[PDB]
Amino acid sequence: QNDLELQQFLRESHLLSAFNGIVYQDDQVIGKARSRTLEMRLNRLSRVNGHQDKINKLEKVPMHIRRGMIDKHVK
Amino acid sequence: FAEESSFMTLFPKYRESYLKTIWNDVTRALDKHNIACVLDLVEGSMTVKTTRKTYDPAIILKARDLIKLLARSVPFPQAVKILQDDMACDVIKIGNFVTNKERFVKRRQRLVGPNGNTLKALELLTKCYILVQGNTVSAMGPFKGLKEVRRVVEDCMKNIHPIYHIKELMIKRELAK
Amino acid sequence: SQVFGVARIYASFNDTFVHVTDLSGKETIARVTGGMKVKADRDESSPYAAMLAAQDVAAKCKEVGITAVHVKIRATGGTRTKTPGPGGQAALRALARSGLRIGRIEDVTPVPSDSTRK
Amino acid sequence: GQKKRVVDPFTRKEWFDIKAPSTFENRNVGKTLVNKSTGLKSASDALKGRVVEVCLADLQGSEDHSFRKIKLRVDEVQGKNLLTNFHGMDFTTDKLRSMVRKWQTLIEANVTVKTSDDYVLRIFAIAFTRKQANQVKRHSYAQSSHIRAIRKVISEILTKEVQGSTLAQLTSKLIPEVINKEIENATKDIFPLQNIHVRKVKLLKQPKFDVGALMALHGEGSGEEKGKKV
RNA sequence: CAGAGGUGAAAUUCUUGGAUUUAUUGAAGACUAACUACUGCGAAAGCAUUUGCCAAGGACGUUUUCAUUAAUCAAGAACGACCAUAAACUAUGCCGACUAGGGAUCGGGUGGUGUUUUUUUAAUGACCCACUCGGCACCUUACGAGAACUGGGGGGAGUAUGGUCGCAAGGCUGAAACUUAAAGGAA
Repeated sequence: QNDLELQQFLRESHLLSAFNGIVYQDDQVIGKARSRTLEMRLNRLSRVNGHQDKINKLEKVPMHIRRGMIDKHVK
Repeated sequence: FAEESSFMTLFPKYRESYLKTIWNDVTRALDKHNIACVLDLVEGSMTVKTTRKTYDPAIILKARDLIKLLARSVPFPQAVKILQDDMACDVIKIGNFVTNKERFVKRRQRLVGPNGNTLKALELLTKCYILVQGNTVSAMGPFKGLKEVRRVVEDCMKNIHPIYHIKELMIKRELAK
Repeated sequence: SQVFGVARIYASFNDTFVHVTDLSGKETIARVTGGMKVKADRDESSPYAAMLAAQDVAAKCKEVGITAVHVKIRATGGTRTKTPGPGGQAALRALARSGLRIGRIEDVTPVPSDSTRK
Repeated sequence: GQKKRVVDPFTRKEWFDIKAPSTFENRNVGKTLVNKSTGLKSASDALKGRVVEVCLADLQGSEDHSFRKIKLRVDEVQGKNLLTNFHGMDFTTDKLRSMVRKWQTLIEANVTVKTSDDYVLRIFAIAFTRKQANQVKRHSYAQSSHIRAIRKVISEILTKEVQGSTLAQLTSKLIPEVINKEIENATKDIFPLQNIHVRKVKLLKQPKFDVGALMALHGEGSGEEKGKKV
């Protein structure tokens, strides 16, 4: 439970498989996997002490297209 | 050539609207190997037959595995990776390991993982495609990966957690390179 | 016109067995396994080893006078994997490529029917 | 240590061919090796225990018997021919794995019946619960009393089909799959039941030899052969 | 006839007194594969081959019978010298005295009137539809004070330390009372 590389690989197994033997360790991770992996790590670190109304800011999407995005995703 | 070979699986009823869609792709992907295949939609079956032009003797076995993968509800671009020599199936049996239903579903959900993380990390490490369905575990991949996932699943139905096997798989990759 | 043996290809992991017997199964004609052709002790199951074993199987079957084989392809079965190893399709392909006619491919691995696990 | 030197064991091998009983179509099924007929283990008694597993499609010319392998037991040797008799019947595993589907029940039965000879046979039966046409519920399960009643009539009418048959009559009865039609007609009063099959027939005990009965199953034959020319 | 296991590779092990593979047969101890389900039964732990016996149980049907015989639980009771063993490990949800529903399914019942069934041997099905009772669940809705195998310090994330308790540096070893051998280290 206190292994860091193992648990990071576990919860970033999904987007490594989405944006790929395979590589998982940093100093071998090429672009979009690297950007989203680093962003996921920074979110997970900053969600403890940062405020909940300030850590996860949504991208500003208009109403009638964000609701359609949500409806198609729920479908 | 050969004399005749004919295998057939039969699929559950809800799959027919998917199999009707993908069926022309199955005929392309098997007619490049000279294997006929019918999709019966009234008796609910899929048959594959060795035709008169089949010079590969063993490909009817992989066509059999392909149609029972389609019956066991893996999708088509996943399942046509069985027609190539380096890849095979395995159907692990997990029902006969533990007694009570609570411990069974908790060890099987442990095999899947939180958010699917354990299963996706296992697919990544073993280079396999794994389906935990019902009281069995389907898997497609190379044979070293199939050996690895079979020992992982059986020891997960026994009491040792699967992230120990995921850790030793990472250790063994970075120890084999 | 053909004389028929049977193939009895037992393709586990770690090894493959290409073992032609007669139509009964009582008399054997050239059992040669995979690990006796080329042994690094881990390439015994490999398609190259299964192709070598099936090729000199077909040599001795053409020597004795068998023109065709009924293929019985099994895995380790039992309370175990039930899937044929990488050598089964390779041994079948090498048996067909080395002159023998193939008939009646069937899958005779021992499904354990309520086994002895726990 | 020291192992052995080889001396080629196909110079002492003798080829026999296997004549099937005349309850079939084309009866030359193949050939068989045995060691050469020496004194102290003659070849004609090195044989006589061998069963061969042939395909009923190869024995009957068609291809709707592509499953359903059978066993023929070698009984009497004469003149480089192995005359066989029926020894059992079995499906291939792929046939009943191709038959089993979820959302139905398989009713399987078996009976140990002694025929009009003194062969005793364990004979099996499988049947799967159909759904009717216009049935909209996805299940079509039997209510397990329908299973007990179906299995009861399966046991009764197939132990009526045996005892009322010899081995040759039973074999000629189960080649064109007609005991399955008897089960279907006798059971459609209870449940629909798709694809009833017999699937497996095992010999348990066999009475005696009776060379006359075997040669009446095959055909006659007796030889006065050649004479030495000195 | 010369290897077979097994492994990421290996190895312990078996093997020309024939292992592994193949065929026939016997014996043993288990187990009941697929069918197998967000299905069933059981007070719970739990229960899957066939047939029979033994008692039991539930739901339904009932213009049968008794007539308040009832509900909840502290206490107590039932179930739960040889051969040596695993359990948890990511989870979830708002509760009750509470309104209506919806689809699917299991057991019973009533009605309809088509198809599979079928006939002067007994009775007995299967499916479709509506209604209804009772279950295992699931998806929703409306409305309520919902108060009055034992041992426990006090939030999370950090930062500093002239306090107290520890652990820790030196410096070629031999080699100090001896400026000392061999050998080793380092460069």
